[PDB]
Amino acid sequence: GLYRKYIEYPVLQKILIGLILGAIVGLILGHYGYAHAVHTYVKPFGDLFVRLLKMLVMPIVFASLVVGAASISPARLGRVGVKIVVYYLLTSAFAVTLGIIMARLFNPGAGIHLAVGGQQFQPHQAPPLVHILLDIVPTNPFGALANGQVLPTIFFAIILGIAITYLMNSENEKVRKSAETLLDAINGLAEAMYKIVNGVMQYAPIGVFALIAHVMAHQGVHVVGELAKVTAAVYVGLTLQILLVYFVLLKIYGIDPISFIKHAKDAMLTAFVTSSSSGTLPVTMRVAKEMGISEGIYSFTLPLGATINMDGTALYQGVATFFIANALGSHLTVGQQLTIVLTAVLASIGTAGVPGAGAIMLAMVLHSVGLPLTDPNVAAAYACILGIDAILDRGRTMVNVTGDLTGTAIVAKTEGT
Ligand SMILES: N[C@@H](CC(=O)O)C(=O)O
Ligand code: NA
Ligand code: NA
Ligand code: NA
Repeated sequence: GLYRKYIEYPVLQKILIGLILGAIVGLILGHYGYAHAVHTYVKPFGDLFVRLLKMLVMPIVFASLVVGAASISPARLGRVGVKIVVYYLLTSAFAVTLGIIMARLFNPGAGIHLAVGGQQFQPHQAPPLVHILLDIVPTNPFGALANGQVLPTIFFAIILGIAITYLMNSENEKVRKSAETLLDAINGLAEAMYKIVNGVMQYAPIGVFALIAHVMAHQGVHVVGELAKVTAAVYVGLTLQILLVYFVLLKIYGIDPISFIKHAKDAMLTAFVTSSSSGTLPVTMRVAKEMGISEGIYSFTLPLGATINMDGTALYQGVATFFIANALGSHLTVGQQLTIVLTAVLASIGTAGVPGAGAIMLAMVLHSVGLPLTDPNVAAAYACILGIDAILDRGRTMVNVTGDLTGTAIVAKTEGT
C-alpha cells in the first residue's frame, strides 16, 4: 500500500519536507488564535519522538565504549596503531575548543527567554570538587545503569573493555574463548541499537512536524533568527577546521593541499549526500588507492578512523551545549566549559556512523555539565536544536570523512622509509 512508498523515499528529504510544512502551519495558526489547540493535539506526537531518543541513550553509551576501548587498547595497539590513535584524540580536542570560540562570538540563543511553567531555570548547587571527582567511580556498576548515571557508566565501560583485551592474549584456551563470547555478545547489542536508531528516524518527519509547529506558534518569528545563527556558527566553524587545521598539517609534512582536495572530491561529495560515515567507507577506501597509499596502511586506519575519528561531531556538540545554556538564561562557568572538552571527545568516540546519531549522544554532554534533561525547561530547549539536526548533519559528515583521509596521509608519509 501507500505505507511502502513512504519508506523507500529518502529519509533526509522527508525530514526537510516536514520542517518546511511545520513552520508554515505554525505561522498560519500563529494568528487567529488556536495556539491552545496545537498544545493539546499536535504536541503529544512530538513528545513521543523525544521519549524514543531518550530510550536509546543508556544502551548505546555502555555498549559503544566497551567495543571502542577494546579496539584502541594498548595491548593490541601496534607501532602504526599508536601513531594514528594519538592523531585522532588530539585533533578532536582542538575541534571542540574551536566550537566554543565560535559560540561565544555569535552568542546563539541569547534573545529567547523561555519559562514553560512560569518559572525560569534555576541552577542547582555545585558539590565540592573532591566529591565530584570521587563520584566517577561507581560503588555498584549495576546501580549506575539502572539509575541512569552517565559519568560512572563511562568509567566502568572503559576499564571493562581494556580488561577483556588482556584476557584475549592469555595462554589458557578456555579463558580466551570466554572473552571472545562476552565481547561478541556486547558487540551484538551495540549493532542492534543502531538498527533501532534507523527505525526511529523514519518517524522523525512526523515528530519534527509536531515540534516545529508548537515552537513557531508560541514564541513567534523571533526563533527563525536565533536558529539561523546556530546553523551559521556550525558551518563557519567547520570551514575553519578544514582551513586552519588540516591545511597547515599538510604543509608541515609536505603534502600538496590543492592536489589532496582534487583526489578526495568523490569521498567528500557522497558523504554530504548520504550523511553517513559507514556508507561512505567503501568509497573512502577506493579514493585512497589512487593517492598511492600502501594497502596495509589504509586497510587499518580507515576502518578504525571512520568510527573513532569524528571531529565534526565534536564541534557540533560544543556549539549545541552553549545554545541550550543561553536559551535557558544560565551562564556556563570556566569549570563547566572545561568539562565540555573532555565529555565531547568521549561522546564522539561512542557516536554511531548512522545519520542523526549525534543528537542521541548530545545527552551525554548535557548531563555532565549540570543540565539534566528531566527539567521541562531543558526539554523545551533540547527540542529546537533537535528539529534542525537534519541541516547540521550534512556538514558534520564531510569533516569526519576528510579527517580520516588526511590522517592516513601523514602516517603513510612518516611510516614510509
Ligand atoms: N552522520 C555522522 C554521525 C552523526 O553526526 O550523528 C557520521 O556518520 O559520521
Ligand atoms: Na579526531
Ligand atoms: Na571519521
Ligand atoms: Na564515533
